[PDB]
Amino acid sequence: DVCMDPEPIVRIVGRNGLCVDVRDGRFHNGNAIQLWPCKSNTDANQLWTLKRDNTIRSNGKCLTTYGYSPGVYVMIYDCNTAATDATRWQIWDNGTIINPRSSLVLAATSGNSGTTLTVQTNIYAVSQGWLPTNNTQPFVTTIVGLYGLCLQANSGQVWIEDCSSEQQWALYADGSIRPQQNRDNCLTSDSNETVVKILSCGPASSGQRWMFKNDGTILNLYSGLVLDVRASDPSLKQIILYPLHGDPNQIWLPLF
Amino acid sequence: QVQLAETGGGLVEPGGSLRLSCAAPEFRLQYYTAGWFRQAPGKEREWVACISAGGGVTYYTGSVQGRFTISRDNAKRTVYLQMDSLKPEDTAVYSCAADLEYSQIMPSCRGSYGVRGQGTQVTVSS
Amino acid sequence: QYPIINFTTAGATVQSYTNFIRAVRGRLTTGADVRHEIPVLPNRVGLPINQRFILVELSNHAELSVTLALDVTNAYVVGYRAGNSAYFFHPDNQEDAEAITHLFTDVQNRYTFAFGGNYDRLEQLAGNLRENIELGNGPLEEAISALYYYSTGGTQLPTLARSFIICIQMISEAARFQYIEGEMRTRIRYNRRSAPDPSVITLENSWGRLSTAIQESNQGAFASPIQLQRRNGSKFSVYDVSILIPIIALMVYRCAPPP
Ligand SMILES: *[C@@H]1O[C@H](CO)[C@@H](O[C@@H]2O[C@H](CO)[C@@H](O[C@@H]3O[C@H](CO)[C@@H](O)[C@H](O)[C@@H]3O)[C@H](O)[C@H]2NC(C)=O)[C@H](O)[C@H]1NC(C)=O
Ligand SMILES: *[C@@H]1O[C@H](CO)[C@@H](O[C@@H]2O[C@H](CO)[C@@H](O)[C@H](O)[C@H]2NC(C)=O)[C@H](O)[C@H]1NC(C)=O
Ligand SMILES: *[C@@H]1O[C@H](CO)[C@@H](O[C@@H]2O[C@H](CO)[C@@H](O)[C@H](O)[C@H]2NC(C)=O)[C@H](O)[C@H]1NC(C)=O
Ligand SMILES: [Cl-]
Ligand SMILES: [Cl-]
Ligand SMILES: [Cl-]
Ligand SMILES: [Cl-]
Repeated sequence: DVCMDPEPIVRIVGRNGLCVDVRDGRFHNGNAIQLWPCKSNTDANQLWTLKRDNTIRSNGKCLTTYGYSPGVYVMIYDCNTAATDATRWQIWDNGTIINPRSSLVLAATSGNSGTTLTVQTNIYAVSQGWLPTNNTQPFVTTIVGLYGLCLQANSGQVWIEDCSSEQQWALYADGSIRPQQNRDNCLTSDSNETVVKILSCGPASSGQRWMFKNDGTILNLYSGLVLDVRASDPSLKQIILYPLHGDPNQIWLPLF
Repeated sequence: QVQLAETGGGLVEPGGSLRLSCAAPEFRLQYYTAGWFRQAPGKEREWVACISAGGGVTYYTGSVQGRFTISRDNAKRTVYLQMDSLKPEDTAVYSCAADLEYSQIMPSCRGSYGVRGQGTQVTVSS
Repeated sequence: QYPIINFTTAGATVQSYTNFIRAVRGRLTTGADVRHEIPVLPNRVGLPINQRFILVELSNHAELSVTLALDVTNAYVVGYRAGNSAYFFHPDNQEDAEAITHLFTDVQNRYTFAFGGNYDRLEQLAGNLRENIELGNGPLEEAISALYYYSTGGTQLPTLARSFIICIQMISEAARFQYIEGEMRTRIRYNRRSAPDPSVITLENSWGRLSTAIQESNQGAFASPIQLQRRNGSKFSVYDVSILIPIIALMVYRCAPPP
């Protein structure tokens, strides 16, 4: 036949593990959409129905962008009163939520609690990553790569080492990979052969956003490069960002 | 776990020889690349020498090139390390291993080497 | 006469097994139908019969060699051949029975079991749960020798079921999951015999529902959560596909994508 896609009422988590929120729970037309700590109740301001028409609705009102230029805030609005194609959104497999008319992307240009959501030019940054799920917490696993060794981070340096039962990693909804022991530090890469480090997630930049792919590689979306173990040499204690070929030094596996 | 038996080791005067035998009762060692690793008390695990499954290809590190001889007996499922002309830098804990990661032998003995031995102390002192 | 993929346990290494599971995945799908970056197995509805099965020849250190048959539609084992005998799982519908007629034509005589192939059957016959049947290269070597000798009357019925549980998990479930593949990949590495974790057990039980949950989702988000388990017996729920993209390698055809 043909797959019947449903309309699951769900939360939308994004930057810094924060949820999409309707400011103060007020639903008058034009009210701003913000970034709030995820709740554990049934308040309608954080539960979003992924409707069959590429709209995103909460308490009847639609998720709508104020304009089609970068920097305008995303608001709550009547679904019939708003502009016909200002209420439409696409949720991509790589975590990006995009308005397909402006081609701009739902983003939170700040990490603070209460940050007004905006539409921005798609750079595949952590500030532009989202995950529709009722799961409040990040997914803590151990990332295993070449030779069955574990991805370990100590201070800013990150390398690969034989697994010891730190090596735990919080896979956040915004696409950032963070060490479990310090959840405001991210798996960062500056340039787009460069070396990966553990800087703060403050910038929430393209280069701190990662995507686990089906081929076994951890892919940086903006650059197109994947995680690589320099010359398949774990003793170098260097994880770099190399173009794609698919050898074991590029293959990883989350072992939760 | 340990699945290789170790026989050998001890104290030696610099410039002397020594043999390190290593067999596997229940492990089929004749199929996989076998190698030797060592580690000084301070640091750190370094590789010594490996040998192809068919004994055709062998690799050695710099500190042992020309002085150590790795060999194997696939009829007896054993692996040996002949340590001639020993230097005081060879003082470490030597362990035999068998890589099950790669079908062939890699340069610099690259691999996982998940099946290892108990390991014995080698001491080159005057 | 279908595609033949061969793998041996004599000197089996992590790469020879990685190349084996990858070669099995290559002959299972066309590779074209991919949904949310996870491939989809061909549809059984309008599938020609010469495109229905693939064969897997298994040999070990001993001279014994055994060949399995896999259903392309779900990568599961439907039967096996050993020498001049062929044994098939009890099919679950009239159509599956006829498709079995076309597997091992050139045999002395073929037999069909009274039981199906799902785990609740094989665990009862073997007298062992999946949580206690160990997996690894060693177990796979013993499973091959046991499968061959059943044609000669050497293997008891419980052991035959136990051997099936090992072959299905290490091949079928491995072709379906990079997770289960990597879990078998680490057993081959350090040469160990471990039983599958609750993580592996749950992924096997949920594979049927995970295929359904992903194909008919709304832009990746599930209609209802699927419950999974960690390495420890800890239960968590999955609401979206992004986390399962590194976990699932193949899905069974449920429905067709929208135009
Ligand atoms: C994520 O969590 C939220 C709340 O914890 C879930 O929303 C709730 O979803 C259920 C099922 O869709 C709703 O209950 C059902 O209502 C229908 C009405 O047609 C009724 O026929 C059923 O018997 C059942 O009672 C419930 O009202 C709803 N709660 C709200 C909207 O506040 C949501 O489903 C969860 N998402 C997923 C993907 O599991
Ligand atoms: C994020 O995912 C979407 C998935 O559709 C990608 O956008 C499309 O990618 C396909 C290639 O598979 C192109 O043919 C389309 O032109 C793209 N755009 C649209 C609107 O479909 C997008 O490229 C992905 N981003 C990254 C960095 O992989
Ligand atoms: C697995 O083994 C079988 C038999 O050893 C292979 O079939 C042979 O393939 C070669 C091509 O390299 C042909 O020349 C032979 O005639 C085939 N023999 C047969 C069909 O009996 C089969 O291709 C192997 N599969 C893989 C994936 O390597
Ligand atoms: Cl239809
Ligand atoms: Cl609020
Ligand atoms: Cl809602
Ligand atoms: Cl509308």
